[PDB]
Amino acid sequence: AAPYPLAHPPRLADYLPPPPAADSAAAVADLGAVLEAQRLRTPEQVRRVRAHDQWEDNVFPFAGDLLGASFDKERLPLTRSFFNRAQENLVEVLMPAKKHFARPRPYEVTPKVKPVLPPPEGESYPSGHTMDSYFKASLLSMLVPEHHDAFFARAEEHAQSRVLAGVHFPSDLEGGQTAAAALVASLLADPAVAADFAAVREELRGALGLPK
Repeated sequence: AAPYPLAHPPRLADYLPPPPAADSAAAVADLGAVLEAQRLRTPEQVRRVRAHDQWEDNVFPFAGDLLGASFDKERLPLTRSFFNRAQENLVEVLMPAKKHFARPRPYEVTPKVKPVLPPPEGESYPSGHTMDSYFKASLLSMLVPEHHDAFFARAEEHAQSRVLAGVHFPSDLEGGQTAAAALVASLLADPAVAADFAAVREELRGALGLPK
């Protein structure tokens, strides 16, 4: 699916701080938090996080148990399109940011860190999974304000899952959170995108039989 033809997407580096410096107190807490999560994680927590999250219609698994059985991929063509197209806009701004900040992953600072997701090479900051999670919660909360907290608590479950997994530092989650906002604001300022989103609102609220 194709990104929305954004004219001026955000350069995330202008929106985020640098990650902690290797020698900083922040860097020690970051690794602490990742090691503490490794100690505490259970085999069932580890199994659940390794469950394959397919990327195509990922908003459906993200909020299906929150919204009803009415939230059907196959019954919501506009919603399903909008989320796949904006996902690719997410990926277009995220790649440059990762590459730019070039942060070493937890398990590249010490080999004490045994990641349980297949570990990528460097480019730890920001977390694109955290960015995508808060991105969906932000859009879904605009469309269905009635479940705002349920969406944002789900975004936090997904975000932490990456620390528990050992592929991200808490500060990586913090950068993904900030990035999601910049993207949502950039994207929804485009009037053709604002119009597709106004249509998604009618499809989705309609399907869940909600008013206004």
